[PDB]
Amino acid sequence: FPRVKNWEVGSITYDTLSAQAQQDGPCTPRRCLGSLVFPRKLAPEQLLSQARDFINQYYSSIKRSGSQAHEQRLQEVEAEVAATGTYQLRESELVFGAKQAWRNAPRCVGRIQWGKLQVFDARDCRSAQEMFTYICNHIKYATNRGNLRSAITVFPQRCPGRGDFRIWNSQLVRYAGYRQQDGSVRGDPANVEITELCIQHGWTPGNGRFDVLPLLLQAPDEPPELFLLPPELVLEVPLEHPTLEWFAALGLRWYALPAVSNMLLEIGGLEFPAAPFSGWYMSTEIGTRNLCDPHRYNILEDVAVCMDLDTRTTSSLWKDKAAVEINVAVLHSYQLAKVTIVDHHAATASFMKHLENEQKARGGCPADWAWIVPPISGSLTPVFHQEMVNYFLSPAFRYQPDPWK
Amino acid sequence: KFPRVKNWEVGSITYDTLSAQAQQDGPCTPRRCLGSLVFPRKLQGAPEQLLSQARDFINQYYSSIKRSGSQAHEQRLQEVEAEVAATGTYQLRESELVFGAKQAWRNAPRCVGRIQWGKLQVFDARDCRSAQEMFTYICNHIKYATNRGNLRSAITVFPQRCPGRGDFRIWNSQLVRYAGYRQQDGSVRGDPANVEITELCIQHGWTPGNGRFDVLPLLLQAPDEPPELFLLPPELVLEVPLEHPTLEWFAALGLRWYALPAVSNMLLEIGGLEFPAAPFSGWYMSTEIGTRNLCDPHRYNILEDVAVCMDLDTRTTSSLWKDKAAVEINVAVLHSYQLAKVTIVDHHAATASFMKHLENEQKARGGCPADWAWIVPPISGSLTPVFHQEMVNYFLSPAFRYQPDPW
Ligand code: HEM
Ligand code: HEM
Ligand SMILES: N=C(Nc1ccc(CCNCc2cccc(NC(=N)c3ccoc3)c2)cc1)c1ccoc1
Ligand SMILES: N=C(Nc1ccc(CCNCc2cccc(NC(=N)c3ccoc3)c2)cc1)c1ccoc1
Ligand SMILES: C[C@H](O)[C@H](O)[C@H]1CNc2nc(N)[nH]c(=O)c2N1
Ligand SMILES: C[C@H](O)[C@H](O)[C@H]1CNc2nc(N)[nH]c(=O)c2N1
Ligand SMILES: [Gd]
Ligand SMILES: [Gd]
Ligand SMILES: [Zn+2]
Repeated sequence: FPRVKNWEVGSITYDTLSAQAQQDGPCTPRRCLGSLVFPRKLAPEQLLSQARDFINQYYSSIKRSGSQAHEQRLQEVEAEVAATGTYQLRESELVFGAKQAWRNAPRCVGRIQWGKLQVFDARDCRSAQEMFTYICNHIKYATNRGNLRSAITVFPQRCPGRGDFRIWNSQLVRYAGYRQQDGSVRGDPANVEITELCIQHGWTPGNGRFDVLPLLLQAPDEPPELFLLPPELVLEVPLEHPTLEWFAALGLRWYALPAVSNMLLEIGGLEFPAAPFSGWYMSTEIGTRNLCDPHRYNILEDVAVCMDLDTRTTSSLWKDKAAVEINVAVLHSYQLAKVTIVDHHAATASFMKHLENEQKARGGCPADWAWIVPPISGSLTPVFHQEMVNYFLSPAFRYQPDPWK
Repeated sequence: KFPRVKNWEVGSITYDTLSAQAQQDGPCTPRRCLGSLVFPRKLQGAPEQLLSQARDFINQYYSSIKRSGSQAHEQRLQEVEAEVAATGTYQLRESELVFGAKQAWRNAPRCVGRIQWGKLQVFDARDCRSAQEMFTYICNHIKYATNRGNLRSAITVFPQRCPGRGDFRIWNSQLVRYAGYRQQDGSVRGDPANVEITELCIQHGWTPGNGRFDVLPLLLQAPDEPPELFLLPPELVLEVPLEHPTLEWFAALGLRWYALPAVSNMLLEIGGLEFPAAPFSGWYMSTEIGTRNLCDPHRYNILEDVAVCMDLDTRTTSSLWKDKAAVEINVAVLHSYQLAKVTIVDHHAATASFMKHLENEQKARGGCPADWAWIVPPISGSLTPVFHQEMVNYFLSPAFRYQPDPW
C-alpha cells in the first residue's frame, strides 16, 4: 500500500483504498502522466460484476450486509441482467450512487460536502422539453436565491436500442464566446464551440461579454433542441472591489450556480450520460482561472494597470498583486450578493478534514494533487504539503465525448 | 505509444518520444498515480550492469558530439571495457564528467531552472583525499559561484564511490543552512528544516549560537572517517538582509537569506558511476525564499507576523490576508536581492524560461522530463505558463538522485 505523508505535520498514512481501484489511469512505472487533463481515451459478465460490487457497496453503507434484503437484491439484479441485458437502480441506490460518485471524484476539493446532495430522479424523462423542465427546477432549487444547495438531476440511463439523453453544454450556465475575425474572442473563449453550435441551431447571438448561452438539449434519437434559460432563473453577481472603486466599472460579472452538465455518471455498470450536478464555487475558479487565465477573460493586465502597478517588469509581482485583488473582488461580491462561495483557504482546510474523515471511513481517499491545490497561493494552503494518491473508483463521474463529434 | 502532451493555454500538442528511453522506474502504476510523493520511494547503498550503463553513457556522449561510430568512439568503448575488466570500475575523462554533470541537470525533472543547463562550471575534485581538502574545494566553489553576487552555476565533483571504501559525503543538505534550535517547549528557533543537522553539528563539537539565522558549520566526511567540522569563513557566505520597497518596518523584522543555494546531499550518477558528494549551486528563484522558506508553516512560518505588521484582517480567510502578506514577502525578497546585486529570478521569469526550455528540448531530444507539481511555483500557479502545460515525468540518466543521510 502507498505510504502517504503530510510534510507540514509529518503524519503518515497508508492508502489501502487504492487497492480497490476499478480502472487504469495513464501512468506506468516508466513515466507519470498525472498532469494530463484527459487521462483516458473517452458486457453482461462485466456489467454483473460491476453491478454486484455496487450493490455490495450499497448494503455495506447502510450496515445491512448479508441481510435477506442484500441477498434478494443481488439475485434480482443478476436475474434482471440475464433477462434484459441491464437493470434498474432502486431510488435509494441512485441516491447512494450519486453521492459516492462525488465522494470518489479525485479532482473535487469540495468533497467534505459529499453526504449533502439533493438527488432529483429524472429517469422517467421522455423529451427535451421535459429535460428543460427538470433542468429549470434543478437550477431553481440549487440556486435557492443565493443560499446554494448541492444537487444532481439524473436523466435516464443509457440503454441499447435508444440514443442517449445529452446536454450539449458543458455547464448549465455558460457565457457566449464570439470569435472575431482577428482571432480574438468577445466573451468567454472557453465557450466558442458551444456558442457556434447554438448559433448553428438557430440561436440569435448577442454581442456582449457575458451573454448567457441557451441550452442545447438532446433527447434520444433526436437532434438537440434549443432552450433559453429564463433570465430570472440565472442568478448573477456583478463584480466590484471593496476598496478599488473603478473595478465595478469593468462591467465584470459571474453567475451564482456552477452546474456541470456534460459528465457521465457511472453507477454499478449503468451509465447516465445526462446527470448535471451543481454545488457552489470556490472563488479561485472565478477570480483566478475564469477571469485571469490568458485564454479566458484575461483581465489581469487591465486590472494591474488600473491599480497603477508597474507592469513593465515581472519582479514587481504585479500579476500576483492584481490576481489577489481580483479574487478579493469575487469573494466580496458574492458575499455582498449573498451568494454562497468558499475561498480556497477554507476549501482546502475542509478538504484536509475530508481526507482525515476518509482515512478512517475507507482507508484512503483518491485525490488529484494538481487539481486539489488551488491556482493561487498553493503552498499557503494545507493541501500543497499533503501527498495524494490518485486512482479511479466507481461509482464515478467521467468525461465523455462531445455528442457532436 | 508516445504520450501526447498538450499546452492548454495555446492548444499546442507535442509527443514525448524521449520518455521511451526512461531508464529507472517511477512510483506510478496504471492502478494509481503517486506523482505527488516527495520521495518516489527507494534510495541508495555485477560488471555486466556497470558496463551496460557505461556503454549507454559513452554512446550518449559520442552521439551528442556527432562522433557516434567514429574511431574515437570505438576506442573509448574499448578503454572502458578494459578498465572494468581490470579494475571492476572505470574513470571518466574530464570531458565526459562535464557532459555527465550537465546532462544530470538537464535530466532533473523537478528543476525549473534548466534553461541554464548548458552553462555549468564543473570543478573536478576527484583527486580529493581528505575532509580538509574537501573543505578547500568547497570554499573555492562557494567563492567562484558567489562571484560577489553575480552568481555562476557550478558543481564540484568529489571522488566516485568504489568497492571496499567509504564515500565522501557532505552531511549538510546545503552548503549554507541556518541553524534550527529545539526549544524547551518543543518549538524551534531558527530554521526547523535544519534541527537534525544542527544537533549533529553540536554533537560533533560545534558551539551553537542562539539566533534565527546562524550559518551552520559543515560536516565533511572523508572515506571511512567520522565527519569533520568546518566553519565557513563569514566573508565567504554572502547574505541578503530583507527589506521591502515601501513597507518601511519590514527591514526591522531582521529577516535575511543567503545568496547561494548549493545543494550538497544528492548523488550524481553518470554512466553507472556514483558520486555521493557532488555539491551543485545556481541561484534562487524568489518563491523558494519568500514563499517556501519563510512562509511554510513548518519553516520560518512568518506569514502571520507580516500580516500583523500590514494591519490585515487575520480572522477571516476570505480577506485573502495570507495571499497579500505572501506576495509582499516575495516582493521583499526580490527587491532585497536586486538591491544587494545578488542574482535571483522571479517565478514569472523562471517559468517563462522553462517554457522556452521545453521548446528547445522538444526539438533537441523529443521531450523533456518534468514534474508538474515541482515546476509550478507555490504561489500564483496558474498565473505562470507552466500551470497550463501538460508534462511527462520520467527518469533519465545521468541523474541527480536522492540518497540516504550518511548517519
Ligand atoms: C458544494 C460545493 C463544491 C465545491 C466548492 C466544489 C469545488 C470543486 C472545484 C474547485 C473543482 C475543480 C474544478 C475545475 O477546476 O474546473 C471541482 C471539481 C469537481 N467536482 Fe466539486 N465542488 C463542489 C460540489 C460538487 C458536487 C455537488 C459534485 C457532484 C455531485 C462535484 C463533483 C466534481 C467533479 C466530478 C469534479 C471533477 C471535474 C473535472 O474533472 O473536470 N463537486 N469541484
Ligand atoms: C541556475 C539557476 C537555477 C534555478 C533558478 C533553479 C531552480 C530550481 C528550483 C526552484 C527547484 C525546486 C527546488 C525546491 O523547491 O526545493 C530546483 C530543483 C532542482 N535543481 Fe535547479 N535551479 C538552478 C540551477 C540548478 C543547477 C546548477 C543544478 C545542478 C547542476 C540544478 C539541479 C536541480 C535538481 C537536481 C533539482 C531537484 C531537487 C530535488 O529533487 O530535491 N539546478 N531548481
Ligand atoms: N473540454 C475541454 N477542456 C476542458 C476545460 C476545462 C475542464 C474543467 C471542467 N471543470 C468544470 C467544473 C467541474 C466541476 C466543478 C466545478 N466547480 C464547482 N465548484 C462545481 C460545479 C458543480 O459543483 C461544484 C467546475 C475540462 C476540460 C475542451 C477541449 C477542447 O475544447 C474544450
Ligand atoms: N530533508 C527532509 N525533507 C526534504 C526537504 C527538502 C527536500 C528538497 C530540497 N530541495 C533543495 C533544493 C534542491 C535543488 C535546487 C534548489 N534550489 C535552487 N535554486 C538551486 C540549488 C542549486 O542550484 C539551484 C533547492 C527533500 C526532502 C526530511 C526528511 C525527513 O525529515 C526531514
Ligand atoms: C496541465 C494541467 O494539468 C492543467 O492546467 C490543470 C492543472 N490543475 C488544475 N486544477 C484545477 N482545479 N482545474 C484545472 O483546470 C486544472 N488544470
Ligand atoms: C506533497 C508535495 O509533493 C510536496 O509538498 C511538494 C509539492 N511541490 C513542490 N515543488 C517544489 N518546487 N518544491 C517542493 O518542495 C514541493 N513540494
Ligand atoms: Gd479606493
Ligand atoms: Gd500600527
Ligand atoms: Zn503518475
